[PDB]
Amino acid sequence: RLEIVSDGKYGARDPDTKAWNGMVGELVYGRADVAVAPLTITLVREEVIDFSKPFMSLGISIMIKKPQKSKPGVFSFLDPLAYEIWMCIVFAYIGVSVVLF
Amino acid sequence: AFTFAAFCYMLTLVLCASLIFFVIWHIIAFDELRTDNIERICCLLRKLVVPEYSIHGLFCLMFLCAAEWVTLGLNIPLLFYHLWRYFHRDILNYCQKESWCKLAFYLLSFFYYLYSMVYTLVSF
Amino acid sequence: KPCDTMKVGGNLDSKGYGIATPKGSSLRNAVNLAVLKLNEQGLLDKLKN
Amino acid sequence: TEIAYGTLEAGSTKEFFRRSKIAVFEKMWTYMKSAEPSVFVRTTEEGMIRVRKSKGKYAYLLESTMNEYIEQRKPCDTMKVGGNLDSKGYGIATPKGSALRGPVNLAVLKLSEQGVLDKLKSKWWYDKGECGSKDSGSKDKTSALSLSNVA
Amino acid sequence: ANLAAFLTVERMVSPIESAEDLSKQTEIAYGTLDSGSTKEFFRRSKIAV
Amino acid sequence: KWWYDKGECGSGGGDSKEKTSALSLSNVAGVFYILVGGLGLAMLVALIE
Amino acid sequence: PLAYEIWMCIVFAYIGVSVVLFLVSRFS
Ligand SMILES: O=c1[nH]c2cc(C(F)(F)F)c(N3CCOCC3)cc2n(CP(=O)(O)O)c1=O
Ligand SMILES: CCCCCCCCCCCCCC
Ligand SMILES: CCCCCCCCCC
Ligand SMILES: CCCCCCCC
Repeated sequence: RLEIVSDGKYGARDPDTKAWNGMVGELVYGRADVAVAPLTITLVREEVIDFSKPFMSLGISIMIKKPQKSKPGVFSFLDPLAYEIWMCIVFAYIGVSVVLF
Repeated sequence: AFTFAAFCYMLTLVLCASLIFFVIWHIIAFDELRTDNIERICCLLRKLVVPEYSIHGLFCLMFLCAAEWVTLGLNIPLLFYHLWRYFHRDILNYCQKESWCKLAFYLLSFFYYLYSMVYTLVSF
Repeated sequence: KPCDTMKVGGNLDSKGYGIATPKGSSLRNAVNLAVLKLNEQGLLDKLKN
Repeated sequence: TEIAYGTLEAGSTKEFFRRSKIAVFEKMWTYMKSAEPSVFVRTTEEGMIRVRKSKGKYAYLLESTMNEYIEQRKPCDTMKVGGNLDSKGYGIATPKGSALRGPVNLAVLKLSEQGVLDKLKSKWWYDKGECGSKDSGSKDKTSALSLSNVA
Repeated sequence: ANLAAFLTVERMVSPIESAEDLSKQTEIAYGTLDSGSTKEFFRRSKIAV
Repeated sequence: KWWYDKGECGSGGGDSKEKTSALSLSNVAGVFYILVGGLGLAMLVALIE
Repeated sequence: PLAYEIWMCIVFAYIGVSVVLFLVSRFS
């Protein structure tokens, strides 16, 4: 029969009193016979409780924000020159033309 | 988005508008002969029909490379009618009915490029 | 050498290399705890590096 | 140093970095120990939305299984990169000195050998993801210039 | 500009990234050991890939 | 450990620190001054001629 | 340096500009 632990934690040896908390506590004190759950195998736990072979391996991984597609703008070709340059070119274009006339 | 077929539908709007002026000028040429030198109006008609048929040849060629075969089917029967003009090379009432359908066909298909292009650009 | 090849893709199946111990021997209750201590201390990772 | 990486406020990861005598992990611990912004989150979900809101500025360090589930079974705006730093392992337990350890251990090794645990993992982590696997075939980075750049 | 950016820096990517990807392209002939753990594992495999 | 490890910045980290530099009129104004100077000189010799 | 989708767009834009210029130089 499957039942969830009331504490909702895995628990370890408390620093004040030598009492195991969580699922490992109910196992040592005889409150449970099997604890099938994600439980990291450590030294302090195995020293008091029995463990089986690891049914799943893991490790400390890195999680970063997924870079989006970054769709460039419609006028992306106007990036190498600033907006001030493009306008100054047009005003210099008409200025040279009027002077040439 | 930005696809090769979306750009082909954009060049059609600029080119099909020029085909509209040709079929309109043809009706004006037919109306002038109906009211009534005569070789001038007919020779000018021969110079106008050649670009109208060659421009439509690009419409059947641009969409062929654009993989838009659902639009090619709307232009193949138009190109097949051009073959009858080149194979054979009263007539006033026949040419009048053979020109009013051109204005309606070149306009109804013109609105397709005005809408099928939007069905691809904003659909990114 | 000459490092002309490389590894690509993740591990498909994950099995472990365990330290053997005779059945009737009483060394399992010691080697298990010792291996767990060495794994928690980060010594196996440094030895592999 | 442009991206600040943090871990759980009180967890096994913080205790591991505090006792890691590795030059690769030592410099990371001294950086995370002194930092003006918050480099430690109490709830793993609060750190998750912090990564999604940082947009390439906060790299959360969590376990592999929780990272793969939060990437697949959630709206995938973040991804997992790189291999595992350390090596751990789950496992079902049994009271000290009980007759339910031998046959139980043999059943775990039998299930892991017959390819059952790999099937159950691929079903609950990939076959039931939130955003799914959109375009499973990874689109190679085209070196050529796209059309939208000169549109 | 793009041709100058090409010859400046090179970015060679691997033709494959995982085992589930090469099983669909089927363009690279991959081989395993004759008799061992890999052959026995690929023999009795329930997954489709 | 006490001088280089406990440092605020890193030499190996900020090696390149390259960023996309968008050009502006701050460094291009050198050719605009000559452009107007050429027009003023051309209008001057035109009036003298 | 240019994707195959751009090379197909340049040729048809070239012929398009050419036929547009020819049509403009015809009404006159
Ligand atoms: O025995 C333990 N089992 C654990 C199992 C899990 C998981 F199964 F992944 F949920 C996690 N998480 C991984 C990342 O942080 C959020 C939850 C931590 C565990 N911890 C460390 P604690 O929760 O700080 O005690 C244990 O000590
Ligand atoms: C943008 C297109 C405008 C077309 C305007 C046409 C005006 C025609 C006036 C003369 C009509 C004569 C009919 C016999
Ligand atoms: C950036 C908005 C203004 C772009 C002007 C482009 C002008 C090109 C010809 C000088
Ligand atoms: C906002 C700038 C508009 C420029 C239009 C084209 C001028 C030659």
